[PDB]
Amino acid sequence: SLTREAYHRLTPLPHPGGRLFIKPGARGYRDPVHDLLQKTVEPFGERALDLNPGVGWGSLPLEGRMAVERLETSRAAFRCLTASGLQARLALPWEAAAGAYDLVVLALPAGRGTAYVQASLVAAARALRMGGRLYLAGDKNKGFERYFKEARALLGYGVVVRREGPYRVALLEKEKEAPPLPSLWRAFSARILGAEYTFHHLPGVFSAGKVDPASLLLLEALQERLGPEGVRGRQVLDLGAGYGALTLPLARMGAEVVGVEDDLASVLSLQKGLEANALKAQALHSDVDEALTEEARFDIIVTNPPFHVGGAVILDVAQAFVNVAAARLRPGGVFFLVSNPFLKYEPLLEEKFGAFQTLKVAEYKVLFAEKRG
Ligand SMILES: Nc1ncnc2c1ncn2[C@@H]1O[C@H](CSCC[C@H](N)C(=O)O)[C@@H](O)[C@H]1O
Repeated sequence: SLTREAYHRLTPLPHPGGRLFIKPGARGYRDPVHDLLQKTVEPFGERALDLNPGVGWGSLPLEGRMAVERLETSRAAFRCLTASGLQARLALPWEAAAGAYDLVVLALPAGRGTAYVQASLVAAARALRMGGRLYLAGDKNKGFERYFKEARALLGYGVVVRREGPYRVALLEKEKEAPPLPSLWRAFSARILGAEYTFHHLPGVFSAGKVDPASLLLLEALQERLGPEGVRGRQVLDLGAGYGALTLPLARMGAEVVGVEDDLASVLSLQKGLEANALKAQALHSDVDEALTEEARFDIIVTNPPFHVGGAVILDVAQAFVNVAAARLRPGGVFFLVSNPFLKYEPLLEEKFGAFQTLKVAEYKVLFAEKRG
């Protein structure tokens, strides 16, 4: 459906008094949680901090009325904030300065998992000065109640200030000293293709604590098709690199790998993973191929695209992955993609490459395609 032009296109949408840029892959718009926040938040003090900005809809009401800092981890969303002219920093929630804010706005990043959420909760508690306030928004169907009560335990006072369907916004006040940030880094050893690796990652990464079965299947298929030395000295693009499940092995195999990842936490995870294993590769914080030059081309492109649990529809970002792969590959170059059995990638590859091959069919399927000039 979406073309590369359309995926990377930044579209400004109107709202009373201004405009806000949104784009495919950027969270925040058409989101009930952020929408309820926008209708609830009001100025308090002089310094505010948004720990889950997205396109900036939730804390927009504070814009122009008090100093507002936005810590964004999504490159896609960051592009939007930048285009909208909204003060924002490429940073993790827990990188927020302690005791420097009067107000904190936080739409619960439930989709990121409990670890990421709790880290954000403590970050908010630490960022606030004693007496500071926190606007916490969420979905009761997505743990709002649990996190709200945990937030209350961390700060003290806290009550719901707005309701709409299962969506909620609570306002809490820091009455007690915040605890230290919990340990954020995790590490686990894994063997891939007969080699040992030690992966390091922060909260919220895909397949935390273990190498994903699908990722392993892709590498197995790749080695069978190209051989153990098949990627040596070759330029490889890893779409959605994560903490490096595919990136590290390929780099160790001698390839010159470029990993593009939209999530900041995942990017830092990849960087430390490479360092810890004495491997070198480009860990780019990028919305698909946004960070690349117009001329950049590759010999091999691999990917374990994002997907919705239990869904049979390919995500826009995933579709973009395929479009970019086809456009970024040099004639004769090869594309490797792994996905659950419920995603209709075949007709997509057929369209973009003209033909494809199924290398493996198990719990997951590994598809292959060669770029024709
Ligand atoms: N717009 C985007 N641009 C780049 N990467 C993205 C993206 N949207 C999602 N991703 C990342 O794509 C990865 C898909 S999950 C797989 C991760 C890793 N390749 C592995 O095999 O373990 C995740 O890291 C997800 O955060």
